Amino acid sequence: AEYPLPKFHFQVDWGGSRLGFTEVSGLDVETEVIEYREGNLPQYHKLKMPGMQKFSNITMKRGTFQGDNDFYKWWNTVALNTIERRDLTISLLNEKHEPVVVWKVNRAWPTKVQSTDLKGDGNEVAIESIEVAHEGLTIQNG
Amino acid sequence: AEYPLPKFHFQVDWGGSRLGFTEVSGLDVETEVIEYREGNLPQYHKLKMPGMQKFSNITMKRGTFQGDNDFYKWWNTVALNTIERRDLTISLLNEKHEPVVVWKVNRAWPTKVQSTDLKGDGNEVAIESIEVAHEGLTIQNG
Amino acid sequence: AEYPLPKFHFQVDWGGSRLGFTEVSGLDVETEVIEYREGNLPQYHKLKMPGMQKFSNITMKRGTFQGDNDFYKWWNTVALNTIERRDLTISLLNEKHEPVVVWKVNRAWPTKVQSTDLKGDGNEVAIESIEVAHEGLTIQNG
Amino acid sequence: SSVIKPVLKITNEQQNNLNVHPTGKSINAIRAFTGKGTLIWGARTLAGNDNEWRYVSVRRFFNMAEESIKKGSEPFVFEPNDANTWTKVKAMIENFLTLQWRAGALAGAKPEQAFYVKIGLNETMTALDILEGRMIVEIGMAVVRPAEFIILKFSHKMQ
Amino acid sequence: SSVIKPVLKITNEQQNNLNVHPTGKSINAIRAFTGKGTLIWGARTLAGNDNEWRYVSVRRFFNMAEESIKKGSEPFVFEPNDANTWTKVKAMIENFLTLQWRAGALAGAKPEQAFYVKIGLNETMTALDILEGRMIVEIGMAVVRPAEFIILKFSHKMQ
Amino acid sequence: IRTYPPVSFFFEVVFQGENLDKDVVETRFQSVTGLSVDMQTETLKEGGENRFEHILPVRTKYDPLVLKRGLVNDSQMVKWCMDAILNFDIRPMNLLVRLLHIERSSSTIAPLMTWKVINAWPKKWSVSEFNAEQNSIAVESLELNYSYFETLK
Amino acid sequence: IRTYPPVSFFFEVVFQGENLDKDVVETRFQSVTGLSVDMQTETLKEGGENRFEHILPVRTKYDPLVLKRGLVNDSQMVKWCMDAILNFDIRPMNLLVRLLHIERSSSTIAPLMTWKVINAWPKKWSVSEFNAEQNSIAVESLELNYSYFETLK
Amino acid sequence: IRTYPPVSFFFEVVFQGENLDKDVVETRFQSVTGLSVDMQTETLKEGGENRFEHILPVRTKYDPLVLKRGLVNDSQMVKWCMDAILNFDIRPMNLLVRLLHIERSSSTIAPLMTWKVINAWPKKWSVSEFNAEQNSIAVESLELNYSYFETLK
Repeated sequence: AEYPLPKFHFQVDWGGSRLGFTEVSGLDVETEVIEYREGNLPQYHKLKMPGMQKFSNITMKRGTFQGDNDFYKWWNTVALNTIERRDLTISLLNEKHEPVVVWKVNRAWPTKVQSTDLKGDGNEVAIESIEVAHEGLTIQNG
Repeated sequence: AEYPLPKFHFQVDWGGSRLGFTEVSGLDVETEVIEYREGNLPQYHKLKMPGMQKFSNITMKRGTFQGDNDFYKWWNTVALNTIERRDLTISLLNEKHEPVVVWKVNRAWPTKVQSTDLKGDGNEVAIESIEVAHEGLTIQNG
Repeated sequence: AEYPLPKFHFQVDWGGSRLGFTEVSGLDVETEVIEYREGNLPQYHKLKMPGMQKFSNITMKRGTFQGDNDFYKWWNTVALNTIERRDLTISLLNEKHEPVVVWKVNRAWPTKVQSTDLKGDGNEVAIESIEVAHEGLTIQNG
Repeated sequence: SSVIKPVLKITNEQQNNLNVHPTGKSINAIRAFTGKGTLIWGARTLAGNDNEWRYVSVRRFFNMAEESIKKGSEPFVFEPNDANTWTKVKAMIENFLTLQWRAGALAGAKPEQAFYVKIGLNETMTALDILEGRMIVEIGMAVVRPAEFIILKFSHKMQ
Repeated sequence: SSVIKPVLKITNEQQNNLNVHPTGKSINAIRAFTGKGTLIWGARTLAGNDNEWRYVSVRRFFNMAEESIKKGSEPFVFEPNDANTWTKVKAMIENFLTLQWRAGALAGAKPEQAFYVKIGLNETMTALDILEGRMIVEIGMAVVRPAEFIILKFSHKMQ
Repeated sequence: IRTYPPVSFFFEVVFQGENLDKDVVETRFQSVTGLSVDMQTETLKEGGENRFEHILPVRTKYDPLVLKRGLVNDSQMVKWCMDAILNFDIRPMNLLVRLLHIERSSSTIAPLMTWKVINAWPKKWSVSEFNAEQNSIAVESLELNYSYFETLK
Repeated sequence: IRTYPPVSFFFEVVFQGENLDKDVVETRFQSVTGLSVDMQTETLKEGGENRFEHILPVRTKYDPLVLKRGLVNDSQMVKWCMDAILNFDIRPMNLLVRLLHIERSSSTIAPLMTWKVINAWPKKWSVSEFNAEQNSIAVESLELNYSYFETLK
Repeated sequence: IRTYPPVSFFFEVVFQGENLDKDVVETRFQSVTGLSVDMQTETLKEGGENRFEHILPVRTKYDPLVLKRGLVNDSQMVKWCMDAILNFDIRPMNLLVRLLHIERSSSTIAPLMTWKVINAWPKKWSVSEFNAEQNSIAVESLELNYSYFETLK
């Protein structure tokens, strides 16, 4: 067609009871650059070549409901250097409620859990957040 | 004439299926400066002389459509230190849809691919972006 | 009189085809300070004395017209450590279109050339810019 | 390699009529040199009087460059015949020739001194040509040529 | 895809009589190119001498446009034969052709340079066609055509 | 009369040897150093002269020559070095070291300075550390002994 | 003709020994270094020749080989080393050091460079400091003596 | 087959001695180091063989063991050390050094690695500087000699 897609209809599968979230970020892939030059090159700028890869962490937010303490449980699964690891899948849906773009995350485990702030005059809900480390990510469109 | 040109009508050739983009930046050329002074100069400030050259990376944005996964494919072409390299050509057009200023980029290859953010109340489209390394650039006006 | 002058009527002579520019900056002269104190001075703060001089770079902007590629040509005049050097003269005029304040710049040569950004919804013109190194500057008022 | 010997011995007075001849039909010689072995001596073609195509290396280089340009340009067949395709093919050709200049194959201190590439309406093509499906590109290249003779001169220095 | 090889090898001197021939009965060729694989070479129809219908893409585009216009116009059958229905159908056709111009399929910098649509009494219809239940619409469209041959001139540059 | 000094990053090395002067990869180096000479002396004191002593010349010493490249997996030069090192069979060579510039009268690449290095033979060979966690290039380094160097005047 | 140099972080070590060449954990190392050779010489001065002195070859020296891993609690290699060290019973081995790359003609992992290391036997063994206040990994380091190394041409 | 290496900050020290193995404060240390062994050799050159020299084993050397704590004002261990140092009366002991981990089959703390250190006796004792202007802890450090160490296989 000739029309783009929006970002207000998605889904996350993380091994919990609720698939709804308010914010999803940190989807990025990067590669390093190596520079090189020899003495007699008629070119005075350096040459470039691919190096190692690097992935960023994942940050997700959600509102707080009564009777739901999954973030703390997963974080507290930690032992000296061991922890439960999970496969994380994030999808993008259309108007028939089917997927369109999929991000696949291998061997995720949480590194930070942040609770809410309390203000007396605050007319806002209670927001908790988590940060996730993971080895590698993939992108599937179509 | 006596009237300048605008920046809202262009085209990019990069080896993909779509030539349309939303943002184009990073077109810049730089040279280094070397300073020198001898002891008995009646001048107390240093002398300057040209040095080596330096080029910046290229950043381009685009909206996300269904069935188009070219950015990830090109990025994933990488091997240990090898990758597919391409010739990138960016042009500026007039009212008859012909070119006016051309930027020519040698041996481009991608270094970073950034996916979108997801917000439930967001009334905005999904924007992906790429960053490109390249040896040298050229400018042709006329 | 008792009235000051404005900054919206000037002229630049740089060895090109067009004398009109949109922005002119970087006119500044500086000197270093050396501090000194001996042990038995009834004064506990240090003494000051003049040192070496320092000049800043020059930055100029202009709109992009069809058939004009002087900035890139002058920049591309560079060779290993040689380049064409020019005398740059900037003036301030009055209402009869005559000069009033003159800045004289010796042995200028360009160090950076920056091209425009492209935005589809942008209702603005295409702006290129240059940065110039130079040994010394002078000021003539009257 | 793996050679014992030439069957005939060729001298300088005989190669004088093998390297240069009124017909231009040059013949290259295989000769043995003491302490070195059997070497190839002479690098001239059968058109030895031609001011452009005397030497083997010049023609082999031109053939290599032309076939690689051909391979690079082939993906543009069946494209719309408009300014955008002309720009695309011109950029490809300049990038290839720049890579070749960098390797030391072309003469000159800067790319602008080594080659030029041109295409355009009423520059290389004509109006009618556009109506049929033809593109015309003009390319020029600068190369270098080898030296064959070294002359030594001796004298008595005053003590 | 999923192809090993053509059974016959076709050269340029043989395709010379396959692409252009006095009868117009063009034949397209499947050829292997080194480093690329097996490609389709030639996009001409069996009417290869026709100044309008040489190329496959032009006829396929015309077929697509005509069937979509047909589908869009069908809901207007059995309507009163008056100026209001003529206006409705004209507006539908112009909107479709405008969407097609926007996609880049039609030539021209503005819609008015790409197509025209006309209907009216004593313009396209005589009253005879009106009374018996006929409507006549005249449509014109501008398209572009591909280039097939790319030529090169190589020369030496004065040092 | 000079106003601007020369630049150090445009240079070349040539091996006037077995057949290495025509091999392109044998002229491309990332770094060259070691071109310096020193005079060694002794001190003599004279009785009665308390204002200064005498410095007497003794001998001359030269520094080793050091070259650095990215690793080349098949090199004739390295075969020459390893033949010297493993089989105790040395055959010294001559070298040229050039500092280059652009001359125009259009433009051309030409030598600016040239040194002749006489009777060089292998001294040391090394390769950099392999590390699983760093972005680096395999770099090889060669060090050579020689008799002396001279300016090609 | 080469345009880009090789990368240093993709490598391997093989023990051509008792039965260690088939044990997977015996090929995985965090760091390998020590592959360098040096020629040692003496200086002779000739009377009457004041322009240079003579450098005469004497002998050849090699560096020890150093390996670093995260600690493996049960290793046959470490049993071999501790048998050499505690019971003064040594049995030298041969080693291969490989630098790897990707070759394609689809793709495959293949050796790029290979060195043979002859007659290696244990020299030193160590483990890193234990500290209650730092985030660190237990790292063990082994150092070996050998006779010489050669390129597998 | 291992995928993740062990961690260094969870460890313990045990004194198999007079009655110190049951005293809780005698097992808590801030830092432990010094567990490394080295083989010392000599070099022999053979005439006619110019490709390598012979390395011959000579003896074995061990590093001292270093312990660091916050200052304990009444310690039986320090009484043992000061009896050795002031009255020249030494009585060597045996030690264990343990590296710990979590095992589960719920979970439990268990030893992962153990070394036996044989015939240890005091070498050095020190306390850190007192400074009126710094936020610091009084830290005491002990260094010990021993004969050798072994793995508790």
